[PDB]
Amino acid sequence: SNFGVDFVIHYKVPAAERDEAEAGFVQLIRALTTVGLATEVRHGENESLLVFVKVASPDLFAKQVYRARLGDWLHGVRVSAPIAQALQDEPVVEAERLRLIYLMITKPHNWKHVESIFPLHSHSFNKEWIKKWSSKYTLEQTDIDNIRDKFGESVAFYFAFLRSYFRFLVIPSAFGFGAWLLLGQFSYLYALLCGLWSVVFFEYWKKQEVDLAVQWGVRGVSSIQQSRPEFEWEHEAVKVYPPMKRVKTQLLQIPFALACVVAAGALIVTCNSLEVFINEVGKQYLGFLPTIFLVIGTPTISGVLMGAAEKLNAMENYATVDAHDAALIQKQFVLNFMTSYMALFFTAFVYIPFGHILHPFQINPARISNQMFYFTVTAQIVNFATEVVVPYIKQQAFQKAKQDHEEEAEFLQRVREECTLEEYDVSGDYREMVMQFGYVAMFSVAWPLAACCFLVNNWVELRSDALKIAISSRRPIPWRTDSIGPWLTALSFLSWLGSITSSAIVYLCSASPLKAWGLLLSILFAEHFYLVVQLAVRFVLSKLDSPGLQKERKERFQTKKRLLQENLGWQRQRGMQETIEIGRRMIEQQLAAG
Amino acid sequence: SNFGVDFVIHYKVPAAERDEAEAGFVQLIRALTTVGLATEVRHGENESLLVFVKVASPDLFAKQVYRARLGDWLHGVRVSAPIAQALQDEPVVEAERLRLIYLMITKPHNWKHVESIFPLHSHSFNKEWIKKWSSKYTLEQTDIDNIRDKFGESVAFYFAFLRSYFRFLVIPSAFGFGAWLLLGQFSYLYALLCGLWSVVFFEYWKKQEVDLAVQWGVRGVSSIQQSRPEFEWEHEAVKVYPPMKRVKTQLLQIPFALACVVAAGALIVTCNSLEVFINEVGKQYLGFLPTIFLVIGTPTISGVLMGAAEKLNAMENYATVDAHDAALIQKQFVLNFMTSYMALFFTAFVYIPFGHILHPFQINPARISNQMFYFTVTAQIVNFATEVVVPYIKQQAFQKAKQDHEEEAEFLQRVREECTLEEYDVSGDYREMVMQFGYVAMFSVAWPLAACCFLVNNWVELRSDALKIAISSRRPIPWRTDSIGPWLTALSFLSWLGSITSSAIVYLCSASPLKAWGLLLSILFAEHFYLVVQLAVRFVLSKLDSPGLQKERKERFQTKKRLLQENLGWQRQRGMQETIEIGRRMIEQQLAAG
Ligand SMILES: [Ca+2]
Ligand SMILES: [Ca+2]
Ligand SMILES: [Ca+2]
Ligand SMILES: [Ca+2]
Repeated sequence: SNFGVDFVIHYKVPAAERDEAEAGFVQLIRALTTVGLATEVRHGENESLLVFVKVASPDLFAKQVYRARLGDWLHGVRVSAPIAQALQDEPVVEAERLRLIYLMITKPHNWKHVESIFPLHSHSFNKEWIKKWSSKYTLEQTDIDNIRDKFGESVAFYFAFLRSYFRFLVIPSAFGFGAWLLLGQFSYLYALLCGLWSVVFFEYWKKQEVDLAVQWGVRGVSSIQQSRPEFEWEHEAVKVYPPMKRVKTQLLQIPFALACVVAAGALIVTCNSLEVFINEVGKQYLGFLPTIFLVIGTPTISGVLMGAAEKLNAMENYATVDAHDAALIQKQFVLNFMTSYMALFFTAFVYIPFGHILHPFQINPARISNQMFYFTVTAQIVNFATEVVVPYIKQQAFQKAKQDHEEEAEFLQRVREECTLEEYDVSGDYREMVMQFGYVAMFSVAWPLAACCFLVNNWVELRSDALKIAISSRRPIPWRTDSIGPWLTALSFLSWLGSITSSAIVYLCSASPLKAWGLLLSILFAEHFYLVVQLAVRFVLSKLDSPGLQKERKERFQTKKRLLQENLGWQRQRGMQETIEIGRRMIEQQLAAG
Repeated sequence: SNFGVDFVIHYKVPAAERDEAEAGFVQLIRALTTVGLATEVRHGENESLLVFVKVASPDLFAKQVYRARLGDWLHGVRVSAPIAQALQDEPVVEAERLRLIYLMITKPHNWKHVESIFPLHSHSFNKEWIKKWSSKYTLEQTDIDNIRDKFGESVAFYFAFLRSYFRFLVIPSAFGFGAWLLLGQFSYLYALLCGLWSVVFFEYWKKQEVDLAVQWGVRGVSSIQQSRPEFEWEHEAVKVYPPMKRVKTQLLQIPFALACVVAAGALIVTCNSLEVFINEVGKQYLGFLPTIFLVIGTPTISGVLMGAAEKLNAMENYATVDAHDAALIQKQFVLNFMTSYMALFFTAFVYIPFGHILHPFQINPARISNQMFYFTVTAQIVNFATEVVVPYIKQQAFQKAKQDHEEEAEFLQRVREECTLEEYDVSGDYREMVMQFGYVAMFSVAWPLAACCFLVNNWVELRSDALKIAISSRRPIPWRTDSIGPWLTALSFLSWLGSITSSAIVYLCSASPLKAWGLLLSILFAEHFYLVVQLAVRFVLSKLDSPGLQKERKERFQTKKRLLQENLGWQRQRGMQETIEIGRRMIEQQLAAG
C-alpha cells in the first residue's frame, strides 16, 4: 500500500561538482511546484536524495485531464467528445492517471543530475495477479483488460500478441504430431500447412489489432508524433536537421551488417572445428563442452554488438520517437537474425546437400534433426533459467551484501531497493517472441515435432514475463501505441522467407541427383502458392466487418446526424391540364391518320 | 443554343396496348409535376411523344442543391460545410445542375413505356472544344477541368487516364528506339526497362488519382453505395437476397470461361490452317485474305459472346451498382483477354520454341516479328476507321432514308435525330485502353518498336474519343466516382503477367538447347526483381505528400480548431521553503559524516 505516491525522482548528487547540485535541486523543486504538484524529500542510499511527488489540487489535475482529453478529439484519436465533467461519466483509469503526471514532469513548457524518473509498484495487486494467472489454463479477454489499466497499452499489447499466438500454435502442433506419426519425415504436405498457417495467423492478427485498438480508444495514436528531446537542429523554418548529413551517418550501418556476417559466422566455424578437434583427438568431456560453449559465448557476442548498435543509433540523430524505435529494432533484428539462424542455414543448405563436394576442403544423417533439437529444448530451458532465476539470485545475494520513521523504515526499504533495478521494456520480449516464431515458419518441416514443444514454452513465457515484470524490474512508464511498432513488418519477412527455405529443404534433405531442376521448380511453386493464399485470406478476412468498427461508423454518423438536427431542425404551354390535354390529343392525332 | 431544356423523356407509345398508355402518360405528367418541374409535349418521329422537362421555381431547386450538398458532409464525402446560400460563395457547376435533376426524376420517393431519359447537347460548346484540342500538342491540367463541368466526373476521369498514359509512353518509346537501333533484337535490358516502367506508371497513377479526386471534391464517393432498382428480395430485415442462391448462378461463369477458351481458340486454328491451305494449294488472293478474315470475324465472335455475357450479368442478381460494374467488367475482361492474346501466346510459347517436336503433328523466323506488326499498325487503323467513320457514315445515309413551328422546325429536327443513337459509356474505352497497354507490358520485348507506334495512336485516340462523344453518341447522364472502377486492379494483373511471359520470351526466341534451366531461373529472377521494385516505388512515391492532401488535413484541423474556440474560448512536510531547507540540509548531512 503506497502512500499515494505517483512518481519518484532520483536526483543523484555525487562527491565532485556538488556545488552546482543544491542550486539545481532548488531549480528542480521550484519548477516542479509551479506545475502544481507537492514534494517531499527522504534519504537515498549512498549519496542520493529520493524526491517524492504527487498531485495536490484535484481541480487543476481534473482540468489537466480535460486539456488532453479534448486534445485527443482534435487530432482524430477518437470520434466522441464528452467543463471538468470527465470523472463520473467515464472515469480516469490508472493509465491516464500516471501518464499525464509524467507529461507534467517532462514538458516543452508550452538537469544533468536527475537520474531516472520512475513510478512505484503496488504489491497488493501483484500477489493477486500472478497467482490468478497460474490457476487458469486459458485466459479470457477480460483479464487482458485488467492489465491495461495498471500498466499501459504498450505493455498490455504484448500480452495480447502472446495470447493470440498461443491459440494459433495449436493448429501446427496437432497437424505437426500427425506428420511425426502418420506421414514420413520431410514431407511436402507439412510444408504447405506451415505455408498456409503462416498467413492465417499473420492476417488474423492484423485484423484483431484494429479491433482491439478501437475498444481501448487509442486507435490513431501512431498518426501523432512528438519530438524526442535530444534532437539537434541547425536552423528552424518547426525545426529541421540537414537530411544529407543523415545519409553520411546511416551508411555506417552497412559496415555494421558486414561486421554481423563475420562475427556470428565466426562462432559456427568455432563450433564446427572444435567438434572435430575433440572427436578425433575425456569422452564425456567431448559431448558436454560444445553445448556449454554455445550457451555462454552467444549472449556475450550478442551483447557487445547490440551495445555497439545502441551507440550507433544515438549517433545517427532522429527527430521523432516513432522514427527512433523504427531504427533501433532493424539494427537489432539483423544482429539477432544472423546469430540464431546462421548455425542452421549452413547445416541445411551446404552441409547436408553438398556433403560430398565440400569433403576435400563424409556425410552423417544425425545433424539436422539434432541441431533442431538444440533450438527447441535445450536453448529454451537455458533461456528460462536466465530470464528469471539469474536476476532473482543476483538481486537476492546483493541484498545480503550491505555493510519520521514510523512506517517509513520499511517504505524507504522498498523504494530504495527499486532504483537499482533495470527499466523493463517490451522491445526485447517482442524481438525474442518474433525470432522464436521463425523456427516454426522457416525451419519447421525439417523436424515436424517443433510446434508441439513451442506450445509448452508459451504457456510458461505467458507467466514468466508476468513474473519478470513484478519481481525483477521496476514498472515501465506507461505509454500508448496502436500496433506492435515495426515488429509487424519484419514479421511478414519471416513469413515469405519461411515459405522459400522450407520449400528448398523439402527437396534437398529428403529424381536421383536432386539438384537444379526439381529444387528451383519446387521453390517457385511454393512461393507462387504463398502469393495466392495471401490474397484469399486477404479476401475472406476482409468481407467480415468487426463489431468494434460499427462503434466508430455509427458514432461518426450519429454525431453528424445530431449536429445538423440541433441547428436546422421560351416555348411556354402553361397549364398542367393544358399539357395533359394535348398529350391525350397528340397520341390520337398520330393514330387517326396512320 | 438549347431552350433551357435540361432533359428529354421519350415515352414510346406503340400500336398494341396503347390503352394503358394515355393513363400512364397522365401518371407520368402528374408524378413529374409534383416534384416541381415543368413539362411540354411535342411530336416524336413515328409513334412517340418527346416530353420536355426543366426546373421551374429556382428556390425549390436551390434548396434541393442544399439537400444533398449537406448530404455530402454527412457521409464524409468532403470535410467542409457552407440557408440556401450555396450559389454565390461556390456556384453550381453543370455537373451538379444536371445530376440532381436526374436524381429528381428517378427517386425512391423518400412505367413500362418510358424508353430512355437523356440529356441534350450544346453545339456552341462542341465546335470550340473539338477544335481547340486539335491545335495543341500537349494538354494542360486546366483543360481537363473544362471537361468536368460539362460532362461529369466519370467521363472526365477517362480523359485524365489517357493524358497521364500519354506522357509515360514517351519513356519506353525513346528507350525502345535505342533497343531497335543500338542493341540487338530480343535483349534482356529492354525486358527490365519494360519491367521497371510498368510499376512507375502504375504507381504514379494511383498517387495522381487520390490527388485529382481531392481537387474535384468527390474523394469518398465509392464509400456510399445506392440500390440498383432492378434488385430482388425475399424478406426484409434494409432488404436482403438469399446469398446461397447467388452461388448457384455465379458458378455458371465457369462454363462461360470454358466457352471462352474454345471459341477464341477456334479462330486461331482457322487462322493457322487456312494459312497453310492457301500456301500449298490467285497469288495475291493468298496474302490479302487471312488479314480480311481476322478483321471481320473477330468483332462478330466478340459480339455474340459479350452479349451472352451481358445476359448472364442481368440474370445473376446484384444489390448495388458498384457491385454491378465489378462483375460486368470481369466477365468482359476474360472474353477480350483470350481474343486479343491467344493468337499471340500460341505463337511465342509453342510455335517458335517447340517448332521441331510439333512438326509431325519446319520453323520460320518471320512470324513473331510479323504478328506483332499486326496488333500495332493494321489492327489500329482498322479500329480507328471503325470507331468513327463507320457510325458516321451509317448515320449519314440513314438521314437521307426518310420517306408553334417558328424555330421548333429545326429544334425538333435536332433532338429527334438524337434519340436513335446509342448512349456512350466509358466502360468500353477503358476496356480497350487497358487491353492496348498489355502489348507494351507483356509482349513488347519481342519487337521493341512497339511503344513508338502506340504513342501516335494515343495522340489520335485522345481526340478520336473527343470526336465520338459529340457527333455519334448522345451525352452520357453525368455520374460521379473516385477511381476508374475495377479497371485499376486488372491493370495490376497486366503488370505481373507482363513481367513473366516477357522474361520467358527473352530466353526462348533469342546455353545451346535453351530449355528447363535458364528459362525457369530467368523467369524467377525477373519475377522476384519485379516484387522488389514494387516496394521501392511504393516507398519513394509514399514519402512525397501531395499538395491537395494538405487541403484536407488543414481544413479538418482548422474546423476542429475553430469549433472548440467558439464554445470555450500521509507524510506531509508542507512549506516549499521547508522542503528546500531540508534538501540543502540532507545533502550536507550525507557529506558531513563520510
Ligand atoms: Ca524465452
Ligand atoms: Ca524471453
Ligand atoms: Ca482504338
Ligand atoms: Ca477505342
